[PDB]
Amino acid sequence: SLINTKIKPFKNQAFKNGEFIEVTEKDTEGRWSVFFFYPADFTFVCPTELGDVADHYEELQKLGVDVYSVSTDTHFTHKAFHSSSETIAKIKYAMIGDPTGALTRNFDNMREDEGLADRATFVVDPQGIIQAIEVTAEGIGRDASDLLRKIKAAQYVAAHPG
Amino acid sequence: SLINTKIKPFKNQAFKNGEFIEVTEKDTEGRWSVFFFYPADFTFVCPTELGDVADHYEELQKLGVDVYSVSTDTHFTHKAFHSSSETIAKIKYAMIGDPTGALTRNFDNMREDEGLADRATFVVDPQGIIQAIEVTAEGIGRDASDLLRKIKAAQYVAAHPG
Amino acid sequence: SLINTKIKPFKNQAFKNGEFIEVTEKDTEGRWSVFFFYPADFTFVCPTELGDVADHYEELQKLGVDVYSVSTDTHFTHKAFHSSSETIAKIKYAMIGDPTGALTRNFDNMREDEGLADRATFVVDPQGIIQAIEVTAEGIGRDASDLLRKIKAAQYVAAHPG
Amino acid sequence: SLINTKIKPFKNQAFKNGEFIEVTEKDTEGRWSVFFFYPADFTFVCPTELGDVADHYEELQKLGVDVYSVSTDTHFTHKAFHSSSETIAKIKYAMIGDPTGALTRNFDNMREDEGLADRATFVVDPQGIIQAIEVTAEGIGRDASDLLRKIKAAQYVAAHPG
Amino acid sequence: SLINTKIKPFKNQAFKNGEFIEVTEKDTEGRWSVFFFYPADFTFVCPTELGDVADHYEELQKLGVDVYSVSTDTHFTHKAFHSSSETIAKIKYAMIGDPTGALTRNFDNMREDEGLADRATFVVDPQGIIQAIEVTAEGIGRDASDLLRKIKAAQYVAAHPG
Amino acid sequence: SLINTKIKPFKNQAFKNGEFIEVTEKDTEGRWSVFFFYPADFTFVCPTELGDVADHYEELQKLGVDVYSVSTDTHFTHKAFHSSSETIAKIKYAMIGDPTGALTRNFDNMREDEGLADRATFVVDPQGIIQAIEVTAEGIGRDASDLLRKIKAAQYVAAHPGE
Amino acid sequence: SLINTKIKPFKNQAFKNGEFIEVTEKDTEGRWSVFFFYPADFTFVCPTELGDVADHYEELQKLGVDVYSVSTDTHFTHKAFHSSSETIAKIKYAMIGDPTGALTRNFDNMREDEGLADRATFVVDPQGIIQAIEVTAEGIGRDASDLLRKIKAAQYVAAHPGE
Amino acid sequence: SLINTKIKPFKNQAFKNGEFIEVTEKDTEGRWSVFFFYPADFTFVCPTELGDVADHYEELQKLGVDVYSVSTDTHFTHKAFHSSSETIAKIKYAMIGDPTGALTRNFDNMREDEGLADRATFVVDPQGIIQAIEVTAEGIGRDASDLLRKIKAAQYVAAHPG
Amino acid sequence: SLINTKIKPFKNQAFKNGEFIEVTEKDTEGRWSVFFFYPADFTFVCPTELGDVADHYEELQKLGVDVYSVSTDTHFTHKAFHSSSETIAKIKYAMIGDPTGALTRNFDNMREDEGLADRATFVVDPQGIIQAIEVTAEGIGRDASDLLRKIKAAQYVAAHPGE
Amino acid sequence: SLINTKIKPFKNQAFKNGEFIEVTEKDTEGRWSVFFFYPADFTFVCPTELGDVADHYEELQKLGVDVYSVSTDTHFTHKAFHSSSETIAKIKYAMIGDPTGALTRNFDNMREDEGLADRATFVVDPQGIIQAIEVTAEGIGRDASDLLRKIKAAQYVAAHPGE
Ligand SMILES: [K+]
Ligand SMILES: [K+]
Ligand SMILES: [K+]
Ligand SMILES: [K+]
Ligand SMILES: [K+]
Ligand SMILES: [K+]
Ligand SMILES: [K+]
Ligand SMILES: [K+]
Repeated sequence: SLINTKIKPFKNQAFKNGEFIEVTEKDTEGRWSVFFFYPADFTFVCPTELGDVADHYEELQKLGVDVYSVSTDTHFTHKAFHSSSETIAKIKYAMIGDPTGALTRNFDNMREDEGLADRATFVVDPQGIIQAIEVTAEGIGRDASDLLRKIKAAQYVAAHPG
Repeated sequence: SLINTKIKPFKNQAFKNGEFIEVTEKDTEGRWSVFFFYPADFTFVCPTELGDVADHYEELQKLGVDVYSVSTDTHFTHKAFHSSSETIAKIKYAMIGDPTGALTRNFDNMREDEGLADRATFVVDPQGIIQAIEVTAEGIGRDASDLLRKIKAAQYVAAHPG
Repeated sequence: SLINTKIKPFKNQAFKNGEFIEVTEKDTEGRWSVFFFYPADFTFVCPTELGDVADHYEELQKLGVDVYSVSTDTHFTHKAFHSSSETIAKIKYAMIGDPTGALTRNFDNMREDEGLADRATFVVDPQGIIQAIEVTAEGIGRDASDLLRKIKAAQYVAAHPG
Repeated sequence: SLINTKIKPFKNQAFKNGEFIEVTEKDTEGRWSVFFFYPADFTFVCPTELGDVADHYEELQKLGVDVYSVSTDTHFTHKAFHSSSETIAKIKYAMIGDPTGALTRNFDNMREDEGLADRATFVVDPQGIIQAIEVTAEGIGRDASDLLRKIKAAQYVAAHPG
Repeated sequence: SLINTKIKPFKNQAFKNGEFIEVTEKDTEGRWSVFFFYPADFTFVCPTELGDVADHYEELQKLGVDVYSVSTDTHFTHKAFHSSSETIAKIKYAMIGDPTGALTRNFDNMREDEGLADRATFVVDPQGIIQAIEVTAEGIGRDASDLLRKIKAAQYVAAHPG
Repeated sequence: SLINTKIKPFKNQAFKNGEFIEVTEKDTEGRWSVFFFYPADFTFVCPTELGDVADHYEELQKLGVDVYSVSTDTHFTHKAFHSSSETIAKIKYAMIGDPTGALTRNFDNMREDEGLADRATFVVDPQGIIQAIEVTAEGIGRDASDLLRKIKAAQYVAAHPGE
Repeated sequence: SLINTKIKPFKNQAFKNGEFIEVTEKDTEGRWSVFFFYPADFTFVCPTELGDVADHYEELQKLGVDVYSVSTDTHFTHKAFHSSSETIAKIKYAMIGDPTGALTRNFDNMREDEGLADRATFVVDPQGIIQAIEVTAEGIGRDASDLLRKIKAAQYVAAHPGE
Repeated sequence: SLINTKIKPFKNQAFKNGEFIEVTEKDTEGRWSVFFFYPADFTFVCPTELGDVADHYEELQKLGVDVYSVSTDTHFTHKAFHSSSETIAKIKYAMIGDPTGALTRNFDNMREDEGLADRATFVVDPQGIIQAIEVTAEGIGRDASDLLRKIKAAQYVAAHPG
Repeated sequence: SLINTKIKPFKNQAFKNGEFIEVTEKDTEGRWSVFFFYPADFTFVCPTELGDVADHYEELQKLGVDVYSVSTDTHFTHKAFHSSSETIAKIKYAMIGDPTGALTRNFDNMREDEGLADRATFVVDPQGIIQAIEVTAEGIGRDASDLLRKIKAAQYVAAHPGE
Repeated sequence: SLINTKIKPFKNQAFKNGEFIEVTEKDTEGRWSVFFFYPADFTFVCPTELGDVADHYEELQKLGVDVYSVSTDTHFTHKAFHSSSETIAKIKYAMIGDPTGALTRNFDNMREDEGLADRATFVVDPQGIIQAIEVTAEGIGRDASDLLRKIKAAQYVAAHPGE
């Protein structure tokens, strides 16, 4: 698995709070990052997973943990989605667009048959190291509370080596 | 270029008139087909390049021509789009979603560095042989008026050789 | 990721209830199997992870779920470990020894520079399709309760498609 | 396709207004250039596709656009041709001879099985970046009228971005 | 050299006495053939060489010897040339067009830099065997009388082996 | 065979008298080393081979010989075994853990289909040259005394060239 | 190592009891064989090893063990060697000549820079499986007694799986 | 063909006027050289070709033209042949022996299945550029007079470009 | 060396007593053949080697031995040489022309930088097996008598195995 | 063939006059050398060839020619062979042992399926250039007289270019 590997550089357009920004691997340096991949915007799956994460975003920011949602949709497309479903509107974190699929493949998370990302979550430490990975098949939901638990523990071991 | 080639096989999801269908190379069928590629849904140029084609779509069945718009967004993404712009609401032809980019690359029409299709239009005759090609950079619109041009008598030469 | 792939073949020896047995992919066919990897036996990191899973074993067996713990240690070491830690003594599921590291490499779960497996968990359905993956660096525990959640969830989707 | 690429270097002989010159990629110059490809000289469709372009040539310097017709015949062959058809006599732009087919293949525009160029027209801006492409099978003529189309404001977007 | 090798198959369009025909390698079977390559039609070199051959064409036909002029020009192009210079008008033999260069390269006679054939003459016997080759640089003329001399001698040895 | 070759570099974790150590080829320079391989800790075979070596360890240390027992188990596993067993508690020499098999593989001594080392012993001189190799299938024990003999000889020839 | 492997096929000439014979792998089947390699005949770096083995030879023989000495010399050289030394003269088991080095390479026991075999001993059971290997540098003698031991041990385990 | 290429390097022994000498490409530099290949010495085909060339030797020397006959025979055989046939005795030019066939293979003039040179003639200018090639099957003689014609012709063009 | 190998197939043109013949390996089957190589015809070295062979040819033909002289010249050239020379006019055996060098190259006997054969002689038995090879630099003549001796021996051993 | 080539470098052990020595290519420089290969010592397919060469040895010696016999046996085997046969006992030139077969392969003179050298003789001039080669199958003896002849002939041509 990619556990304990360094994420590789990337440059994508993303959507974060009414504006279009650019995220690259430098921006993740010095920070804790959570990459939340999902297959696609505007799908009939209830977006609860992206929103569930939104709910913990204030505590995540408080812990110095940044968040990035990712789909092979364009960033233009994330916006429409953010401003259309009330649940999706709770997102204040960056919503990265990866239409080239480059980011998704960097994390070896592509459903190569469908051109969409698998439902995977990655926890990356300040050094660019992947410290926790979770991937699930369509229908198996990710509970943001457990992600958070891993994250505090992850942060802890960096600080208390034993 | 692909002028005069037989189109290659494909299976993409698409949206047509309220709910979702499949398109394959055979659905093109013994008909004249128009593949109208465009970069992406929801961007800010309002694209009724697409809408003009829609306006002229009724007249496009004319001849037994199907019109297929194509972008690297998903079909989920195209509908959401048919519902946001009234100008886009005008579309009665198939909006094909090509998330894997395979359809786009079949027509050698991918902006590989962006993961989006280029502004290219293709005219395909009933045995699937491409009879006309037009490609432009963004900002240079395509007129359906004589996109309609001239399918022509492409018609004719094909039914009155020379 | 290995998501949605069918697991590969293996034949390994294991300690399960006081006895040495052999395990193969065939023993998993038709059942839900959970493959729980860990670095090594007799280490000083507490097997709270393994015992927690054992506590829920009564419960995994109800859903028709098999549990296989895996380390690059021998089944012999597993027999020994099962007799020294009271937390480990509780294990009623199979402890697979993968001294050749082949089973571990099957799930691409090897730390090659150490010769030990990563803290990885896999949920495999009766058709041998991996439906869930969870991997963590040491110090970042895997929550057994949450594991159970995913499995029940995995089971629904499987009996009630979308 | 070649949409948006930098043209590759070339040196071909050509005919212009009574006697023979050289064209290289640099003669394109900080100007808008039009490469008008056609199959061959002296065939029997009378081609004033070429002549229309000639008719509209005066207006084509307009903007500082050069017009270059291209076929796999030699420059010797193009002149003989300027002298046989009064309609062809109308041409004041460069008729490039491309016997080696290198110019044609630079624009990926060769009918490899015939050794003739396809009916393709290309618009190149002053730094040599292709901004527009149109290709058709024989029998489907190209209208200079809006070949002139729209060079456009290709002009504009380039001098008024977006 | 290609002396004593069998010519390889080909299919070109050619011009012979007011009409457009097709020549292939089958047509040369059972006959003596002379392939007279030249660089290009409508050049400022005096076409005396093609015409000089015309002068001996009646005797060549009388001896069962066919003739083929060849250039990378199209056959359309040979016509214009045949009906424009009084010297070129003497040709009653086929004037093959090889715009793909395939024939010329079959005889390894291409000026690869210029896309034109070298000034070479080939004598091919009824079995497809090359029996006499002559190639010269621009400006060195081929005297048809000597070609004829070689040809009778060539025909003779086939008949009188010694 | 590997006879008369220089041992290759290695870095392994090990157990030696209650503590974890690192062992590398550099740790062998200038000394006589015995690399004592065995399949695995905690198996059902009685460990007389390891123990027999321990019995002669004192005497080997006088001759300036280091002993490294080696299996593909981890050092963690050696810790456990060293406490749990009878005879192994007698072990005061280094127990090297080779989970990656590189040490074992260095000596061409891996049972690849098993992921375990063969029952093999090697005598290595101060320059890292292997002077004696002994390998046997299970049930055929290695005699520590014969090992010592060979070692004495190895040291002799080495200190008195050409006889 | 070649431990626990089946010997590869061979066809060699040999000196046996005043006579020249052919030996092949088919000739080892069903028997316990000891392949005793040595550098060369007529060295006189001590030929104690060949002679020592000769002394334990019928004890080896009616444990049902055959002994084959092997060097890269010819069988011709072996009879000659057998006729000059009272110690070598004592050898009554087969002395295989391996001029091509094929047997030696079979047991991967060749010193390539010298063109001679190493001081290696191999024990092969009736199934052609190598159960024991002993290799030493020149000067480090091989103990016949320890060989005998190993062979008996090998035979036991082989007839009594689980002790 | 080898037309217009610079000849390759060679060092061969030869018979020239009663003496054995060595010949290299350097001995040709700055001169017009004619390389006359033939199958073999002492054959029964009459060297009328060689003697005819000798008759014109007086004359080749006037134009500053060197003559080198070449066969895969040795210079030794050439000495012998020069003394047996009165027609051959006339040879005052160099008879190069190419026993290794390398010189012959340089001009790609070898009949590989026979180990002999083809009846080939080459005209090389002072800069080492081959300006004329004539090759024939046996029985088809090369005309020396015609050779001379080409050489004079070759010389003009060289002193009066186009 | 090519000693004890089967000659490879060949087809060459040749001169033999005024006529042109083809010679192939098939023409050698069942006979003893001597392939006598030399650099070239018409050179400045006196041809005693070819002539010496001719002198013994009669006698070789009684022993059932065929002689093929070989150079990379053509058969045409051999014709010439056979008439022009002294001693070569004495030649009644086949003079093979090898302009392509395949025969010469068959016997590994080509001076590649010269395009000529080395002064080499080969004795080949009825089964196409080379039994004797002799090669010398210029100035060191090959003695036909010694050739005969060798041939007699070759025939002997061949008709009376194992002495 | 290797005719007219320079010998490749070598370092071998040998038996010489009751003593063991080293011979290398540097030891042939400036002298005429005869490399006399033979299958093996102690065969007794006739050792006439080695003895015959010994008889012509000082005639060879004060033409300034050195003689080196070569077999794939060891030098050890050669002294032994030199002590048993009155005919071999007569050899006073160096007997090179080539256990590795390197010298033999240098002269491309090895019988690979047997591990022994062929009956080949080579003449090397002071510049290390092979001027003469003679190879024969077993049973076809090599004539010492003809060797001597060739050597004198070789030396002449070498000192008198053009005769
Ligand atoms: K996409
Ligand atoms: K292990
Ligand atoms: K052309
Ligand atoms: K010591
Ligand atoms: K040997
Ligand atoms: K030749
Ligand atoms: K006979
Ligand atoms: K030997």
